[PDB]
Amino acid sequence: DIQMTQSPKSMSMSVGERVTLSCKASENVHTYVSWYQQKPEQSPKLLIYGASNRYTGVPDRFTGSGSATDFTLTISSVQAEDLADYHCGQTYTYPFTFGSGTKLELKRTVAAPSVFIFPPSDEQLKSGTASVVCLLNNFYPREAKVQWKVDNALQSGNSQESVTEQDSKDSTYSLSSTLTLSKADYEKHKVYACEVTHQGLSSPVTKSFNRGE
Amino acid sequence: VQLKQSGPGLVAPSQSLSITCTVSGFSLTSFGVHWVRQPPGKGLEWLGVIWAVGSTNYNSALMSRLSISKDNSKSQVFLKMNSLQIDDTAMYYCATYGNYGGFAYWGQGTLVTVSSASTKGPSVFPLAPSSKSTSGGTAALGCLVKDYFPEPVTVSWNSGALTSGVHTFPAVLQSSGLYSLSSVVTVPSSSLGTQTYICNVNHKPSNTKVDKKVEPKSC
Ligand SMILES: CC(=O)N[C@H]1[C@H]([C@H](O)[C@H](O)CO)O[C@@](O[C@H]2[C@@H](O)[C@@H](CO)O[C@@H](O[C@H]3[C@H](O)[C@@H](O)[C@H](SCC(=N)NCCCC[C@H](NC(C)=O)C(N)=O)O[C@@H]3CO)[C@@H]2O)(C(=O)O)C[C@@H]1O
Repeated sequence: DIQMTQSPKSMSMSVGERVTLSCKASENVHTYVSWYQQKPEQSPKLLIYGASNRYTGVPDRFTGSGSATDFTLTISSVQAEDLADYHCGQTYTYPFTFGSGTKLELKRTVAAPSVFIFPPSDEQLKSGTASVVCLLNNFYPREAKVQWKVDNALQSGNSQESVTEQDSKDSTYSLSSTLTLSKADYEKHKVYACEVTHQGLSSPVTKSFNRGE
Repeated sequence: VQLKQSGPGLVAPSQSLSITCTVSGFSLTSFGVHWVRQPPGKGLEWLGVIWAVGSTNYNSALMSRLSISKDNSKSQVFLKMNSLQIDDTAMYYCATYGNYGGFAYWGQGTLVTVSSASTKGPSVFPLAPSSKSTSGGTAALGCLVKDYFPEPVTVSWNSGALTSGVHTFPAVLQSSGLYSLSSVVTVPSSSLGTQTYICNVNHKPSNTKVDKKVEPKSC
């Protein structure tokens, strides 16, 4: 019944820059506002409570301020470890509510992907299915296009991709694209290729194997 | 202070969930314990609380289906929810303010999936390193963890001793309705003949643990 709006929904900052996260309550919540840091694959951790109290063990670069309906989390000079989702919440009145979160992502120099390709294991083939995996390792920025070609036929609708959360120690991403075929279809073709388009590449790069080897 | 939760699992719609939160380092007769959940790709949602004195307060949008209870002598708090819908799928946390004004202590989370599908343990296939997964003095290898339900799985390498260079990708739901993910690691290409690489897969919903040795590819 009290609504917390966080802005922006995502941002990208360079290391050492000042970060400002905003949270706006739909009604006066006085100072009953907390900020939480959630790193991937972890529980939220308390950073600030009572709008401005820094919680135990939190680095001094995190500061909370604000009151009534407008609240701010600042990171005085952001570090690569500070990559996370940041949540604000109010505990002024029932029901307690939270904002939708702000994703903090880091900026770095453009980094092209290393591209690797993996044919299906022989154990999987015996089961009747074939997964071919294309890996894009340690690149930046996040945007990349992967296209599969089978005996030069451009594929569509038979692949899925996943992208890691940004790495906290080099600020890069990795991406896996998986092409799935029946074993019968896999065995009807020779060349399996993935072609990668990325800001860090002159021209699209292709990685391929031939089953006939 | 510690809050430890029971494990992830699957429940059918219209059925009911039950989660246990076991607390240590404080007493339930002195601190209230809350439950908060995070639905997929959404923010946190406060569910309710059982105070030290034993009274409860609930999120009014859900209170008809929610119950929070505790056993002081056993240091356990219980969340129960019935008439479940698909959109009750979420990471469920217990938490406490302790002595503070916000959620200062959190459990590790319990992933509850609401679905009519059955639990299925994963198939684990090697992503064998080859001339095709080598870039100079760096080779990549991995394991494909395929056809499991529900989330989550944990993937480690060499029982967890190997963490540098490891990327475990978020799972994707396949058109079959099962999940699939990969986990990869980059190693020195000269290490492929001298170092053992084993991926360890744990799927607690099916109480499955699998280890796959990943060897370089043959001819
Ligand atoms: C170590 C210790 O001191 N233990 C205490 C614990 C402990 O402090 C907590 O568990 C936190 O860890 O608290 C005990 O007391 C509880 C208990 O008394 C329950 C009963 O319901 O209430 C708990 O207090 C909460 C209030 O119920 C809740 O209303 C507030 S909301 C924040 C707020 N201060 N808002 C002010 C105005 C509210 C809006 C208002 N509307 C109205 C007035 O209707 C308006 N003007 O619009 O949060 C309180 C907690 O922060 C209380 O803590 C316990 O757990 O039993 C006692 C134990 O000794």
